[PDB]
Amino acid sequence: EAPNQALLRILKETEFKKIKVLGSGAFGTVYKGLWIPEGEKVKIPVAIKELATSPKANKEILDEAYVMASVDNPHVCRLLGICLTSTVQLIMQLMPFGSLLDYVREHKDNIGSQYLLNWCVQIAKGMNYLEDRRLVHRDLAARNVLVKTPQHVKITDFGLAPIKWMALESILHRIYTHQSDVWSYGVTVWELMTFGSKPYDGIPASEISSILEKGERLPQPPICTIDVYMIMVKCWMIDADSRPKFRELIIEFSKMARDPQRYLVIQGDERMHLPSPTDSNFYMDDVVDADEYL
Ligand SMILES: CCC(=O)N[C@H]1CC[C@@H](N2C(=O)N(c3ccccc3Cl)Cc3cnc(Nc4ccc(N5CCN(C)CC5)c(C)c4)nc32)CC1
Ligand SMILES: [Cl-]
Repeated sequence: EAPNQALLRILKETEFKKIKVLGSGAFGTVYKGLWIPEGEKVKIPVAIKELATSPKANKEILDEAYVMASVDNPHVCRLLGICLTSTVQLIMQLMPFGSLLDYVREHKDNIGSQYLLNWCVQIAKGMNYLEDRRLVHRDLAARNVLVKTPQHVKITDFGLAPIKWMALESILHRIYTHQSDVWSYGVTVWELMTFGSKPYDGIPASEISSILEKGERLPQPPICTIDVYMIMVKCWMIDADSRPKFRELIIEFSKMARDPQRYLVIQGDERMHLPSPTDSNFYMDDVVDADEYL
């Protein structure tokens, strides 16, 4: 396999300021922040993950840093660098609007078919990239998609060692493949097309495995034409080579994205508007997004 020449950037903790905490797990804490490379006159919005030391955890966060440093694609999250303090810190571009799953629940009343279909395209491009790079996600789901702007999303939490999102060969044989990812993409779309609902609500985790051999799948969401639902259902076929290739999903969803209301029927579609930072506001003055800093 080819030599992996990702650059790993070490940042100084004095070069950034934690501002608000975005979440707190037992393992660690993720902060909203700014990063100021000194003498470059830029303020990069970032997210800062910090663990407070466990030998095993220190190793895993560096595995994460290893993967996140290796990808570069507009619909995949990447690492800006790490900071070697008492406890290591991973430094990521900030995704201001959080996770897609939260974003479609809270902004449900204003999410029209154009956004829903573009998200599907963008998530498919993400996974097709992870396919080109022969990297299988193994944990794709609406919560692991982050929204930079409502018009731009990126996959996170990918490639690191949730049955309801798992292809069947992943459940019975613990097989994980790109076509296993195609299945979880399917559930992911279903999450968006239902505006955040929970898949297989109220079921035993165990039953799911024979439910799928029996042949049951998830329901058709109301807004979903047969054209969209069919594409999902093809992600849940059992023979993994009949399931679609992300590169096809890109095409098919991108086709539908040209005539959105022919493929998703949403009451009051054309009335809806979502914050576009170009459109409404970009609301400490001098700041560049990490994507324009490379
Ligand atoms: C796991 C413990 C945990 O709680 N994780 C969650 C919180 C951190 C979050 N997160 C990362 O983990 N990143 C990352 C991934 C890998 C390595 C390093 C890193 Cl830095 C990069 C990241 C970038 N941008 C955001 N934007 C963003 C997030 C949340 C919120 N709101 C605040 C108000 N609400 C109550 C709900 C949340 C908002 C408004 C904006 N969140 C990120 C992922 C999920
Ligand atoms: Cl689950």
